[PDB]
Parts: sequence; C-alpha cells; structure tokens
Amino acid sequence: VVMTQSPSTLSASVGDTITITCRASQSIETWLAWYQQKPGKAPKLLIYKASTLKTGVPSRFSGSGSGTEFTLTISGLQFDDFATYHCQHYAGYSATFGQGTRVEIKRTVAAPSVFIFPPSDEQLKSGTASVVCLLNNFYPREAKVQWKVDNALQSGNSQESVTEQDSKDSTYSLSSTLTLSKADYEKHKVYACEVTHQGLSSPVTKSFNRGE
Amino acid sequence: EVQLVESGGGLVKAGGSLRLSCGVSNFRISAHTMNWVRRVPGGGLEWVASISTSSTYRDYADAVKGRFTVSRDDLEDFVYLQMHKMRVEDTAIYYCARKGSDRLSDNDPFDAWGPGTVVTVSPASTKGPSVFPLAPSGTAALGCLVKDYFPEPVTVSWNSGALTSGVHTFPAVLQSSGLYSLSSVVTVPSSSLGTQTYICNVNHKPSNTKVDKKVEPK
Ligand SMILES: OC[C@H]1O[C@H](O[C@H]2[C@@H](O)[C@H](O)[C@@H](CO)O[C@@H]2O)[C@@H](O)[C@@H](O)[C@@H]1O
Repeated sequence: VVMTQSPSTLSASVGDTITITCRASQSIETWLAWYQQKPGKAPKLLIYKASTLKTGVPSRFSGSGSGTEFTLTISGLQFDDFATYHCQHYAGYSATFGQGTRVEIKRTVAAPSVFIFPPSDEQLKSGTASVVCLLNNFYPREAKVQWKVDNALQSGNSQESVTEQDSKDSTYSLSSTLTLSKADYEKHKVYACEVTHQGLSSPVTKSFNRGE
Repeated sequence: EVQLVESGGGLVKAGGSLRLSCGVSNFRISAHTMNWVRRVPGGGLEWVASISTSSTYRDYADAVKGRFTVSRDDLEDFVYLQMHKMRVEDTAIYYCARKGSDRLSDNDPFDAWGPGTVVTVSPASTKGPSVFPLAPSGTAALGCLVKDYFPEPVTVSWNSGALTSGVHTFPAVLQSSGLYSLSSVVTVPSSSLGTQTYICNVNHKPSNTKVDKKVEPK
C-alpha cells in the first residue's frame, strides 16, 4: 500500500478550519491513524481506526473517510496545532506512512531583502569559490533564486538552505550558495543572483564584478 | 506517564555496524508488539521493523530486509535494532514505538513513541571547519561561511553574543564530498560598516575548534 498526503504544506491562522487528505493506493477499510509531530519531538497519536479520537486529544480534531480517501479536520485551529501531521496505514505486524503535511502560520506577504557576497581571497587558495545570496525576512516561503555568470543561467552548482519559520515575525530567511572551481570562477567576470517572490512586482538582481 | 528512550545513536562509517536500544518508564513491554520507525530528511516517517510479543514474528521493511535484526528482552524491558552493512540512506532519526490502545486488540496504532536518536552513516572523518568571511558590498548584511566540517553541529555567535538582533544561522547542507557547510549572517545599518566591528565566533566541539573571524568590507 502507498499513502499519499495532500497538501504537503498548509498555511493557516488561529481559528481557521483546515483539512488534510490521505489517499491510499488500494482500500485499507478504516485501518488508518493520524499523528502530530513538532520539530525535534516525538510523534503523538491523535486519531485511530480512521475516526476514533485518542483519549485526551482536543475535540477540534476529527477523522473521517474509509477505503481509499481519508481526511483529518481541525475545526478552529489553535496556536499549539502548527506542526507536521502524518497519516499511517497500520496492519498486525507492519505499517506505512504518508509523506507528512506541515501546517504553518499565515501572515501578510513580505518581500525579501536581497544581498550578494563574493568569495574570499582565502577560499580561492583551497581551489573552490563560494558565492552566497541571502534572502532576508520574507513570507510566504516560496521564492526563486537564479544564478547568472556572464549573463548565462547556472544549474546544478547551487544549494539552498531555509530557516524555520521565525517565532517572532513568522517570516523565513534563505541562503543560496553557488560553488565553482577557482579556474571556472576566474574565467568569468559578472556574478548575479536574480530573485522572484510574490512580494515583488519586479525581479531583484544583486551583482558584483570579480576583482571590483 | 509512559516514556520510551532510544539510545546508541551517533556516527557510523558506510558499511559499518550500530546497535540501537529502546528502554521504557512506567510500563512493561511484554504484552506489546514493538516497532522501529525512522524520520527521513524531508521529513516523512518510514516504518523499519516490528517485533511481536514473545519474539514469534519479526517483520522488516524491504529497504532494510537481511541487513537489520530486531530483538527484545522482556525481563529488562529493552528492544534492540542491530544494523549491519549500513548505507548513507540509513541516515535518519530513529524512533521506537509501542503498538497499543486503551483496550489491546489484534491491530492497534502506535500509541507511545520515544523522542528519537540521530543515526548518521558517512565515509567522512572528524574534520574541523574552514571559516570564511561574507563581506558587505540603508540596510547592509555581513556573515561567515562555515565550510567542509564533520560531523554536525557547529555553533555561531556574533561579537561574543552582543549582537543577536538580525542574526540568522542556516541549517547545514550536505555537500557531495560528504562534508557539511553552513552560513551565519547578520543585517546591520550601512553607515555602521566602517565604524562598527563585526566578529563571528565559531565553535565545533567534536574537533575542539573555536574560531574568531573579523568581517570587514573588501
Ligand atoms: O501486533 C498485534 C498486537 O500485539 C499486542 O497485543 C497482543 C497481546 O498482548 C494482546 O493481549 C492481544 C489482544 O488481542 O493481541 C496480541 O496478541 C499489542 O501490541 C497490540 O496493540 C497489537 O495490536
């Protein structure tokens, strides 16, 4: 059996009614459980046998469905409910889980502040050049960072890292690192990071020319 | 309340062996089928292995079959997961979980879990980080690039803790070389770039490395 959860990410506010779906590849009758998990913490059982609420769980949590379609509803979301939710098909001696759904805090759209950083002279002696692009305090999490070297699009030579949603302002920050060999870096002149996000009406490009 | 504690996690070389253990508080394991589950970096859950009461049945996921062995000691209330021929793809948080409900039936959910233990499978050895500056070009930013270290974690502070506002330490990225890399940044006013001093303080406890790096415009 293959469990598919939708959506992968859900944005919500306190008091909202939210729904998470679990679709099974084949019928599993009502052999389904829902769990809540907070980062770095143990999963907690909420609902089993598709719709039975575990003793002690708040009544705002409800489970429904059978066969191949299942739903977890949170009627009147509370601050303590922002977490990842997992569905599970459980059998006598085995289990399978969906991919998880993260419920995050909704806030107003905020454009990122963009900064570019050239590699240090010290790093070049190691044989590699790291160019860093920083996207600061933005919302929602979705953003696109495009690297351009001599006006040409780069692909596969960059990695991104995103902070957890900020506990104070509910925003995200992102770092994108473009890694090039010393030979490739010194071969080109203009290095640019082009950012697109819902908060922007025009793309933001930050650049530098190697050797100033 | 019922508690489950996983132990034995840590670092393993690719192809090596490691044994996890799970102990409990406030209950006996004898009447329970016990399970191992892992959280993959995505972060979904994956069922690994189950051991029925009296060790009659031991079931394993296809990804671990023949490499993993689950065992239990009902007298002392401990469950084990012996892992052999470990692959980089076994890197995860491993949890032990009890199959149960208020009234025990033939098919119950996982009613109690441990907080998990980190297992990191890697061909890399203890390597101190390289620390490079991220130099500034109304509001400006500066930072430190903490590259090619092993294993996780690394701590980063600014001006020995004096500067906390606008600080962002990013989660580490695993590079192709099998070494970690991370950046820590701070937003500061453009006017303070030539006037104020900005020092990043890096700490990597596994190699006992402490680095102080002054960040200035180039
Ligand atoms: O994995 C099936 C089942 O195993 C354990 O319960 C066993 C036994 O202790 C119970 O008395 C009977 C009652 O039906 O069932 C099994 O033989 C528990 O882990 C239980 O939650 C689980 O479903």
